[PDB]
Parts: sequence; structure tokens; C-alpha cells
Amino acid sequence: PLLVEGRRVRLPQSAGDLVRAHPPLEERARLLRGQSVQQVGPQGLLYVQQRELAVTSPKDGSISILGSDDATTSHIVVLRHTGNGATCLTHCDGTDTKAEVPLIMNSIKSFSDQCGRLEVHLVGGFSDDRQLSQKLTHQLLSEFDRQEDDIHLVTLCVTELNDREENENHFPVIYGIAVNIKTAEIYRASFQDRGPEEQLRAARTLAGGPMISIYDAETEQLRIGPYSWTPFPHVDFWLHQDDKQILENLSTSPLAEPPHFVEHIRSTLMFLKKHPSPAHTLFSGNKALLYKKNEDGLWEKI
Amino acid sequence: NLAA
Repeated sequence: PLLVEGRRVRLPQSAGDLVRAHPPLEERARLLRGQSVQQVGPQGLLYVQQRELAVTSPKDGSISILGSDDATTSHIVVLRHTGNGATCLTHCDGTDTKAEVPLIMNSIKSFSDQCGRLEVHLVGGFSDDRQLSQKLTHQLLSEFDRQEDDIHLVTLCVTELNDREENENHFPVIYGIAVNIKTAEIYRASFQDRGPEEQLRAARTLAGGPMISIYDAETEQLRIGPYSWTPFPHVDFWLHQDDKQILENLSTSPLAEPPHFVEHIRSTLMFLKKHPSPAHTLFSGNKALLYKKNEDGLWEKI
Repeated sequence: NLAA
């Protein structure tokens, strides 16, 4: 079940009321929102994209920071077993929450080294016109509470709790967060370098791929592939529309995106056009694209 | 955010 201050959460319930009713949740929300955004460098960084998962331990020598960005209607979930330090950061978008939370629990339940507890963190979203962040918080709190293990909700800065307004238009306060693995500390962050194969991994989610695990903590490798997808319908039609009609249909929040999000869409749609089926074209021998952390903390191809 |  999902616990707050040692007591169980009664569901359904909005996160705003859940935070107001419990001081330590409000304490974390006031602090997290007041943080000036940090520019996290590429050293020791493991960037998680939308609909991706990454789990590791402080015993890792390569990775020391997990993080994700561009969370408008998504929720960046952080699960961590305190004591041993097994940390999992995923970028949940709500395509299939019923099957994604078991992926998060299993990523942590394999690390067994008893001591500590399970702490979960929920950040992102705003009050959008489509009630997407509200439905995603509902699903995430219900799937965690349906679990057997006791999970303690520590952070909950989502939707109404993460919303700001300019010119009578709403958009989120926190677009991304980084979590430092050695010290279990979460903070607002931006990411200039977003790891290798950005267009390949983004096109996988835009084509309709499911949530995947992108890091193997045993070998400390980044494993991108192999991916296969149906050719995206009407790639040339969307590659010729204006910026306004691109955000309205390819984005879950047309007016709440960070700048140059259309460039991200056009670049990603361009990738799907050149590679209609990347099954046996980008992955020779059907082996994944393997990466390891450099001496200088960068992702270098093996 | 991307709509699947």
C-alpha cells in the first residue's frame, strides 16, 4: 500500500488536498518549487527520455545523476530504497500506467541488500485543458497503493501543485528534475546534453513504443535497441504543416511546451521518414547499441 | 510532451 506519515492514503483524492492535509508533503513542495533551475552537465549523467526507465545503485561508478526534462503533462516518478540506495527514475506519460508501475517496482525489488524503506516521488504536470495530469496522478497513486510492499510518499509536487500562469495561459513550474544517487537529493534541473541517440529514442516513443529500461546496472552499459515499429502514418503530411497545427495534434499540451519544441517534432518526424522500419537497418545483427561511461564521464560507443 |  501507499503510506503518508506512516498512515495509508485514502483514494481517490487529489494531490493538492493530500499535500494540504500533511505538512511534510507541503514542506517538500514549497522547497522544490522555490529552487532555481540548475544546469546539469553531462558528467556522470544518465538522461531519461519520455516513456523510459532507468534504475541503478550508489555502487555504480559510472552514473551519479538521473534526470528527465520536458514534463508538461507527464509525471517524473522517482522510487528509492533508502539505505542501500537503489534508485529508479522514469518519465511516465500515461500510455499504460497499469503495466509501468510493476516495471518500476521490479527494477528496485531485484536489489536486495532488511534495511531502509521505499520512498516514492511524484513531480510534473499542470492543470491542462484535457485533464491529463489529473488522470495520470490518479492512476499512479492507485497502482502504487495496489502493491503489497509499503511505499512511503515523500514528494508530491504535481498538477495544481506545479502550475503557473502568464497571459491567462497555464503551464508547469517544474519542467524537469535531477536526482543525485549518492545523496538521494532531488532538485529542479535542465539538461543541455541529453545522451546519445536522441532522435532514435524519441522517434521510438512517437511511433508508439512502450516504456523500456535503458540502463543495465550490472555492466554499467547504455543499451539502445533493437527497436521496430510500424511506419508512422502520414509523415509527409505532418512534415508540411505549420508550427501551430503541429503542436495541436502531435503534442498533449499545445500552449505549454518549452521553446523550439516544434524543432524537436520536425527533427523526430524527419527521422521516422528516413527510417520507416529500423528493424534490420539500424541494428546490425539485431544487437543493441552499447555505450559506456568515458574516463571523463561521457557516453562513448563501445 | 509527445502524443503517442
